[PDB]
Amino acid sequence: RSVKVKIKLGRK
Amino acid sequence: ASASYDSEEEEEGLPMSYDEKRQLSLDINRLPGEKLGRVVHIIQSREPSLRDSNPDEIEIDFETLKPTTLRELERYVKSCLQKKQRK
Repeated sequence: RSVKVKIKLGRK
Repeated sequence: ASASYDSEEEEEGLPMSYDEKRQLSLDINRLPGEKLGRVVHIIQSREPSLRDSNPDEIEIDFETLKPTTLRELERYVKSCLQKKQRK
């Protein structure tokens, strides 16, 4: 939407 | 000792803002692999719109997701901080 809270937990 | 511990000027009545929702983005970002999988399931247990729909990757919809569901992550994180002590 604007400022992304779409995490995509960068574990790998 | 509370005054010397912190003060936390925390607002509970803040309106839906991206910064608001995103504060929780940083909490989930701090949490390890075990925690991310668990929490994502608790949060998404509420919204059907939950991450996007796809359960394979984890991408938190919270920009567009409800502040009511936002608070669920807050509860979790507050719990994780005090329950970091495992057995």
